[PDB]
Amino acid sequence: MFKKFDEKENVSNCIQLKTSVIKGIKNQLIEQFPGIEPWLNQIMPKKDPVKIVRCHEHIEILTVNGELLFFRQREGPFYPTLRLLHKYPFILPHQQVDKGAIKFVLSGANIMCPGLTSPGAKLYPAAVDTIVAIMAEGKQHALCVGVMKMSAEDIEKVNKGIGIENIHYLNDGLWHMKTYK
Amino acid sequence: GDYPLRVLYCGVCSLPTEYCEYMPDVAKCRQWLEKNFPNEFAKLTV
Ligand code: NA
Ligand SMILES: [Zn+2]
Repeated sequence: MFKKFDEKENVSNCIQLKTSVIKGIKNQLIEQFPGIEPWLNQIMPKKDPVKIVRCHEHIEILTVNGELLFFRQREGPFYPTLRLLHKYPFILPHQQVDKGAIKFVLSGANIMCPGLTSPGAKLYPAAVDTIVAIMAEGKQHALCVGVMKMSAEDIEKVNKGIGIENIHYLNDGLWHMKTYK
Repeated sequence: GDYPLRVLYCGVCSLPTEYCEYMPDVAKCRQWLEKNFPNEFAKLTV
């Protein structure tokens, strides 16, 4: 999703905003991710405002105290950044790819079913279009955030084609936009 | 609160230390880590 970002040249095509409809943007995140309600007190404390950041191809990122929390494209669903998912790794359901798949996910590639049906992989029930955290085999922290393009049962039986779309991965353009000031 | 959890991010390539191998210069990564965090050096050494 971030191809025009990773040309270095940070703080270039990104506008930040002050006064936002703050609570009007929270109540959608609890419905998207239910297991987060007891943690937005720390993630988005009411003592600190939120500041939206909009860079092009029509993406906006929610930030508090500089740190990048969620992002979305146009009016689509919110995705947590990996830096935040790392702090609270239970935000998303997990899908675990095998060790051999890391270097491919790390280069922006979508996840094929061989990546999820391998012995080193671990696939869990997930409906189509659900946001998942891409864990790797011998690794503790999420490698990627994706969205099921096929159901977990389809990935098993069909066992080829695109299983999970690669939306945001370690060392991509959003990853290197550390914080905005 | 058990979270937010703290992950050690490498200082040369900015990634979690467990993913420094898949990066171009792991030598540099391994250098910085033992100079910075010796305890998880021995962890990644095993
Ligand atoms: Na748009
Ligand atoms: Zn590194």
